[PDB]
Amino acid sequence: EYSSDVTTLVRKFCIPGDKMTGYKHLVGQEVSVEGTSGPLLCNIHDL
Amino acid sequence: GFEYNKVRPHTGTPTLGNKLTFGIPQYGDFFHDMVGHHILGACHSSWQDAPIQGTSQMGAHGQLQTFPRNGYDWDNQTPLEGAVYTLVDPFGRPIVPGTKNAYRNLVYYCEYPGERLYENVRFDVNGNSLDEYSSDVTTLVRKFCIPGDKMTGYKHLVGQEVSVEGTSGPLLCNIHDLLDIRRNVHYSCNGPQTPKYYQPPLALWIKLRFWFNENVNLAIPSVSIPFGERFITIKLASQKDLVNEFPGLFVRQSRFIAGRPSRRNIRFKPWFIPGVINEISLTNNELYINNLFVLIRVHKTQVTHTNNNHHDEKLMSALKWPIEYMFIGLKPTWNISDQNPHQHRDWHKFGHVVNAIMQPTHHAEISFQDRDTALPDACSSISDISPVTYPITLPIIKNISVTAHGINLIDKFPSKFCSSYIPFHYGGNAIKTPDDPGAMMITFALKPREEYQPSGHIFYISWDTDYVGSITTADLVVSASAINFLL
Amino acid sequence: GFEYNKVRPHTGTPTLGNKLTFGIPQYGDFFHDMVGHHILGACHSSWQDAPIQGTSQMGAHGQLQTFPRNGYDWDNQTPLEGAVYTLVDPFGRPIVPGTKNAYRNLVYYCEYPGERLYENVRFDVNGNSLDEYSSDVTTLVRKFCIPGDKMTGYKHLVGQEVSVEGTSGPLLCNIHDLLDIRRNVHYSCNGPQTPKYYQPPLALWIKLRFWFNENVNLAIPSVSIPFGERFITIKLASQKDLVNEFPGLFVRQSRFIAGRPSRRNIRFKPWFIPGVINEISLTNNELYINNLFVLIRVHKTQVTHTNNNHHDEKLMSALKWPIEYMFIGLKPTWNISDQNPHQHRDWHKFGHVVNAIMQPTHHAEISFQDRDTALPDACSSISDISPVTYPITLPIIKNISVTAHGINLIDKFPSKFCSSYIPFHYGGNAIKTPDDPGAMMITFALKPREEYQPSGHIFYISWDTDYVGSITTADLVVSASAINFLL
Amino acid sequence: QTVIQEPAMSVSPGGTVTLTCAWSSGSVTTSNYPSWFQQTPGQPPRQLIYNTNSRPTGVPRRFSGKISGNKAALTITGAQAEDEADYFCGLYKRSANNIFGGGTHLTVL
Repeated sequence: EYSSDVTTLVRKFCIPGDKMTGYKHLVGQEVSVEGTSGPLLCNIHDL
Repeated sequence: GFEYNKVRPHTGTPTLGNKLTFGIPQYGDFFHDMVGHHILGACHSSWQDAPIQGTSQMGAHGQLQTFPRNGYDWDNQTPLEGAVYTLVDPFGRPIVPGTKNAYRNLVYYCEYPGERLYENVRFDVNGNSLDEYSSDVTTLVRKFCIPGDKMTGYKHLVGQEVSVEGTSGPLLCNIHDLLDIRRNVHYSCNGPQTPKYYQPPLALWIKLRFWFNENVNLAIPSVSIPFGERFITIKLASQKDLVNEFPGLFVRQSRFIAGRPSRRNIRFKPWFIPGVINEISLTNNELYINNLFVLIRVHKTQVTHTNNNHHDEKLMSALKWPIEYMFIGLKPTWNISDQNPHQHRDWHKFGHVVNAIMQPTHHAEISFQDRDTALPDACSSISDISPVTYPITLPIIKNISVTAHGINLIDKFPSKFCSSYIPFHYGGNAIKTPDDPGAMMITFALKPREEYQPSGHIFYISWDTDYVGSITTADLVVSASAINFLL
Repeated sequence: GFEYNKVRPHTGTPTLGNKLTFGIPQYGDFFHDMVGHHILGACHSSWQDAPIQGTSQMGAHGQLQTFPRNGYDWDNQTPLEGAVYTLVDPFGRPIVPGTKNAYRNLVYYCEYPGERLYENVRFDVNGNSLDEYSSDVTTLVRKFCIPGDKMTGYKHLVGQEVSVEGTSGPLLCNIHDLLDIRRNVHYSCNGPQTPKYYQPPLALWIKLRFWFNENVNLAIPSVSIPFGERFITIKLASQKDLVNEFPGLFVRQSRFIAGRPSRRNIRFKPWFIPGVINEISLTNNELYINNLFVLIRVHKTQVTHTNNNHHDEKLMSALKWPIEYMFIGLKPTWNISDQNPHQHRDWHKFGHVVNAIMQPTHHAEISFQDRDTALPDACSSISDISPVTYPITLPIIKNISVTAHGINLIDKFPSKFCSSYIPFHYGGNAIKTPDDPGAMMITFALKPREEYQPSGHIFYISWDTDYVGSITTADLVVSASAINFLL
Repeated sequence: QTVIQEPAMSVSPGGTVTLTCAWSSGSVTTSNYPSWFQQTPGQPPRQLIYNTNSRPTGVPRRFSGKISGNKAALTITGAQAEDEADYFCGLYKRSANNIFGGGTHLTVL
């Protein structure tokens, strides 16, 4: 017999980071979609 | 200390889109793994002419690029009061339209160029190709087998940009409990996929994956068969399949919407006219072979094209050996199609790709009168030149199913079950879960990589999708860790 | 349940820049691993005076910090019409220049303080130091051996800020297929490396790495040799080597560029005058020893300084034992140099570091007339106070080479081969690929960590770089998993 | 609306003197931009201080400007014998632009 707190504990400790997106997709957690903006000016400072 | 031998190509003078040949000479005892090293040359689009105002020119992928007249919309025949158009660089620098040789297109690289370069790799021993795979097997094993610790290493090898993390500075903040100085962290990219005016020469180190490249005990000897008959044939991708273009010109539209408030919306529409990319000269093409001094698991892959609606049963006869854990990816044909403007960015994605766009304006409201001061007397809506495009992979399959010869086997399992749960529970540390929901796996053994022993093995493929139709098709690619016998 | 013994320092009252001594008493049976725990005190720069306008004062690292007059450039002798200068706090609050005791500098900590604190660690048994390493070996084994799952744990132990992820809210967006509500995710940091007015007392838990801290079966007994003769000597770093200062004052330059449009560029230049950081008090200095109740792999490290051009052959004679997989990092001397303004941020980087600066302005264009309305009547270019600095680690080596006594061994391998491919293929799950391209490794065995058995072992170091010259030098640091015999 | 200066002070050589200029009504904000000018007799006036604390090139370091209370102050520390001149304060009102004072004749004894 266990509760939700045991589940979140074993998620925080036992579930590896490679399978973190899999567990987030299984339990219905949003995943950060990475997008890009475009070319920008910037600078390079060397000394 | 084992050495790496630098064997030259057999054909020589390699060219993009043409076949490349590698030979395996005799210098050590056993060869375990081999890596193709290629230094791609510089890339820069040809100089073009800034268009005269009012001229609408045919562009890329069936788009009519318009530099419309003042007072008209983006459609050159639709009036739009207050609209004034200027030609600007993607960096905001003016172009002075009509000036010859001012507009030069920025150039992409495709995402993961090292995977797309080795479009079809086969190994021959007097003909009779023992192993044969494509780029899709490589991106499948990248999504599944390559761990997250080595993700930056694989991205550096195949020439993918990595996000450099920087910081902004101290900020105000607040603390609400029922004040503190905090830095802001941003991510930026300077790599190959960044659109640049002049792409630097790039070092692709593409790993070659075969059945004997996994275990050093299963490495085939160099003395059992002659070294002359062992050949490697690679189909290099085309120049257009590796380097794409970015619009190096933006039509900047100011628009004064008269009234109270008097808004000034400034937008940017790209001017995309294709140029002539200079030919990439493959320099220092070598194969690194680990020729150290002193049953098998052959992966059987196949590619199928599908166009059925609501029921797509496909049967295969090439798979005869017992089948361990299997990866299947249903990539849309539009992903690798030439008509796709985002073909280079979305080729390695087994789901339906869409684009969510930030258009972050710089809103500012100014009042002049100092008497009325309730509704602002002016506004501003300055947008950024390049909108932010998140690529989203919507799922490609609703119910996947794999039916065996006599038993039901996999029957109408949802794609989230076979794409998220099965990588999560089966595979151990070696098999990560891919971010792409279209890529999925079907398991056949309890211990895929937990031990070196067959714990279960053995055929149709069917999905009840909602995307594939008459004009929309799909492409199934597989990678099964089958077992073979070598003597 | 095994306990951790809290042994006090042998010398007592430790001070930064001075030696720290630890003893190993007898309370359990075997000691496996030990951890140094320290509480660094609060840090705050001394109160300073806001400068009078027109005064240019000598600053840090050979920079003349100028608070110039109105109508002049940042150089106080160069006219610049329309320029008006104010003094603002880094959060935008005014300073009222000339007021005494208003400007206080914000203070950093260096990135990874726990690594730089233990600058030189040696273990002595009646003299004759068996193991001795530095901070460079610690950052090398961080970059290579520490997995990504435990990266946040190591960053919390050594006092590195971790990126807290927050969300903005619902946004408009678009969906382009050939509309939807989407949240924006940002990252921010509140940790030690965030510049703060009053840095809180910090908890350093630095792990101590020796040959007997890996396997519990290889843990040395506490009864084979007397516990009195076992001593640990650490060289703590200086206060200036751990805490840097952030400019707590910014000269804000408004500039009205008259014309049509009439731009108002507002920029910020830091006013960096070094103060007197208060002395760091080391509190609760303990060593945690796992004294539980009831052949070897000694790592041999060395540090060399190099200044040759285009060919730098260095020979060593200390390495006599057989050598397994070996991490090598060529850190520029300027990275740890006192003259580096970014010494604290870029110390743990084995490549040439540069800075990409975003200066994100808030552009807004306003029209007044309601008649002309084509070119705006005014503009604005409000920049942020603190520009965004991305640290790029450009590669430092072009062709690394390790030549053996009689054979060629490693000859002119590119740095991307030894820095990305070799961590990717060799090492397994334990050896991750570092994000630093300057750090690299040379392999000598097929199975580095896959099994506990020697599968291959054994000497020059040479790189054909393009950075090291007369005024630019370099620093080679190594970490080899050599094998020793203990009886 | 006008700006008022006192008619004269006298200062010993090597001493410190503080000339004051002020609005007839209201305060002297830093947005009024006091500007102090020195006119040796027989010579044109010279720009001493603009924007209340800044000095153009060629002005000696001994002149300092400030705003004290509700007035503007020109402080000369270690005044020499070359400072015996007419000193004018000018404030930038928004409508009337620069308005100049009557003139304070600094006497160096």
